[PDB]
Amino acid sequence: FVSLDSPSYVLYRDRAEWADIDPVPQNDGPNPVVQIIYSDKFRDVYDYFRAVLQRDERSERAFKLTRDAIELNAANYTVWHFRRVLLKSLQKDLHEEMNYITAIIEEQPKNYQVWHHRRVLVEWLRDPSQELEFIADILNQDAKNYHAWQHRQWVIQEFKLWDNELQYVDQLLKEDVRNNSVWNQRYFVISNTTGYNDRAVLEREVQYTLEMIKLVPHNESAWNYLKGILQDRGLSKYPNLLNQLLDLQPSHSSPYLIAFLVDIYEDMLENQCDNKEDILNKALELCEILAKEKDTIRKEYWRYIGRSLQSKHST
Amino acid sequence: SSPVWSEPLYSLRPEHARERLQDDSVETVTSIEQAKVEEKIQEVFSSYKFNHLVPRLVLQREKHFHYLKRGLRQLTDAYECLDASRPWLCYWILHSLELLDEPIPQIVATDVCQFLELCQSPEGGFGGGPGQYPHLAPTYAAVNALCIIGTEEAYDIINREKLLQYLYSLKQPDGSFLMHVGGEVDVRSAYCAASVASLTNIITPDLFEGTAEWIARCQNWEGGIGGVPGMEAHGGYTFCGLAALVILKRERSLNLKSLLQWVTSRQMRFEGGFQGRCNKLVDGCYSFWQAGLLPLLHRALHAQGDPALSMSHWMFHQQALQEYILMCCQCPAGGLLDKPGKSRDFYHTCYCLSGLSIAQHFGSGAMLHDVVLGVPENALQPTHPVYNIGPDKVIQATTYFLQKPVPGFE
Amino acid sequence: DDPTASACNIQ
Ligand SMILES: CC(C)=CCC/C(C)=C/CC/C(C)=C/CONC(=O)CP(=O)(O)O
Ligand SMILES: OC[C@H]1O[C@@](CO)(O[C@H]2O[C@H](CO)[C@@H](O)[C@H](O)[C@H]2O)[C@@H](O)[C@@H]1O
Ligand SMILES: [Zn+2]
Repeated sequence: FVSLDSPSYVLYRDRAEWADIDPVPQNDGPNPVVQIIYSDKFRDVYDYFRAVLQRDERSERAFKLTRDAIELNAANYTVWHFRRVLLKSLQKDLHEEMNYITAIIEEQPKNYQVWHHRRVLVEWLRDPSQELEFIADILNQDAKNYHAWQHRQWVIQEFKLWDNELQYVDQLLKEDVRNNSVWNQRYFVISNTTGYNDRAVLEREVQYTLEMIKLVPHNESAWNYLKGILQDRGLSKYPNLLNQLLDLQPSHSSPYLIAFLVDIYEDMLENQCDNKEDILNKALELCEILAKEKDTIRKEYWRYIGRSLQSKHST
Repeated sequence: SSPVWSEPLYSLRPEHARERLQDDSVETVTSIEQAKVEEKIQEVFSSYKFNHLVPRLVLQREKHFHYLKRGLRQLTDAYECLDASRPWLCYWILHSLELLDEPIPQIVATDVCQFLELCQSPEGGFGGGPGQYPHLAPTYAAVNALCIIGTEEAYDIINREKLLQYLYSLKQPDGSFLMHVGGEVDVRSAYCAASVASLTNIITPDLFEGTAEWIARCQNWEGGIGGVPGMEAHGGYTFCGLAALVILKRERSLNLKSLLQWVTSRQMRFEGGFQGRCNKLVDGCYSFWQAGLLPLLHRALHAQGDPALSMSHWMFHQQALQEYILMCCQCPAGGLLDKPGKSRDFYHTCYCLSGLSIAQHFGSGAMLHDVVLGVPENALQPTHPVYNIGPDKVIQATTYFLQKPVPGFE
Repeated sequence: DDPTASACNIQ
């Protein structure tokens, strides 16, 4: 009806339709700590919210009141819980509520309560039809919104909406190939559809990733994805990859490539590789290069890897 | 060596300039934002160098103390957005004061106890304020705050019987926990529950059945841990995941190798601080969420008999993190922050200081090695990597509650 | 203090 910032807004303590219920002040104790000096409007709404909550009044007026309480503090999870109790008790139109939460999330996209409220509505309606488009709009404003990606994964998995997500992933990677949230979504989509055991799929992914690396050699996300899709079987199980990286080293001796080589050498040594002494020597030389020159911020980690390699394969 | 009045800094070495971002001539929103932060940070770093004269860095203790002392009693309406997180304000401020070794007057301590008692729900747990429904986040904060105070008065505020019933009321069959009744699920809940249950001695054999396995499912291809299975690795959720597993003595459920490589990769080569996830920006609060993972990993690997572990340093650049916090995260008016350009807040004051303490103090077995950058007075009190309250406070609380039975259980 | 604009909400 009337918003908190509307010119005709009236405090609840002045509304005739609310005269029959006494407001319930917040008791912070006689000697308050972390006491927030609330605005008159904030305190007014919450004094009445506390009253309807204490009385457990399942009314239309209580329902409208939660809207103002939410505008004042959308992170108040108690208000959201009560609003959901009212939605059910009053048999409110859930599609209208969906339009409401849509506007709320647009305004406060990094809030936990608003995304959970939306999920509950989608669960109640068993209707995901508006989700992918809505989330896409949120991601168009902040492509790395964690809550948005999490809600997107839930919807896709719960309602089996996998068909167009890889295409969505590809579009966002074109926009910003450094978007780690998108590489994560890529893994999410593939592992849950075809899987990575299909060698044709794995080769396609390794090729795609290597192409992205050649285009943007210092983009850590692509390097991490490459390791991510190969690590469980073991980096040493892919002999051609070592050679290719070794050829690109003289022109792209980035800390990512060098670290990847150490990771390969580590796995090789763990699998009874041939020329163990030579591989160990090469790995230790790279750990030193990383610790002293190429990746000094991680000197302690690289020194540890060097000691670890020696404790496991010196003989 | 150099005179006591000049202390060379890692971030000021001439070769440090080589650590600036290399965008490969391919600009995207990500690189543009990263470059902007690096440009500002270089300006800050340069302001602490006067050719070969590099004065010792100073933690502005007194300014931080006055900011905290005021906040513990009153807050402006700028904090209305945190009206459902009052126990967090208590914890953030009390822990900051604790790190700074600033005494908590008995009167103030009793007032905090009384306030948290008002936030405690009759169904168990604590809410964000008086009369609010209980929620695991403020429950975690309230218990930590009461343990920092550490008096029998504070300990006894906690209704242990209802607290355990409350945790049961949130437990899901897949091992996860709801943050609150009818609320969301993510790794934060497992940690909040494990933290308060272990400190107050209310853990039962079945309380955490399946929890360790659920947390392991949250570790992803990156090596870090996401909020729920399938999600992107994030420092906040990774700290929660590993810390919870440490409490449950199930750290081995994770691939510690990939986790270690992931967190160490989160320290920014140029800024020195940590980012929360790959390809995002540095932020002072990750000084705790991310760097705090190293002491946990050290302990975990040491329990496994790792012969290669250091006996003097954590596996991150302790000096560079201290440089980032001291030069870039202090508000001249008191309080700490995310990064230059951002305003101070109690949350960042808490974690920037917690991270600084972790960076200054190494401990493992009987070995203790301190690295306090700047003037000696910069040394903070130590913090426990699992609970993020003083180790003395953890021992005192755990000992006190271990004297009580697990509510209605044997 | 601008906790309202910060993206570091943990609750
Ligand atoms: C004990 C608790 C409650 C731990 C949680 C700690 C953190 C830091 C959780 C973060 C949750 C999260 C990923 C929120 C999404 O919004 N935050 C960001 O986007 C910040 P960034 O850019 O640094 O990822
Ligand atoms: O960091 C990889 C490491 O995490 C585990 C869980 O402990 O699995 C995660 O990563 C796999 C990709 O490497 C995903 O298939 C899996 O779903 C995810 O939980 C370990 O199995 C793995 O070694
Ligand atoms: Zn932060």
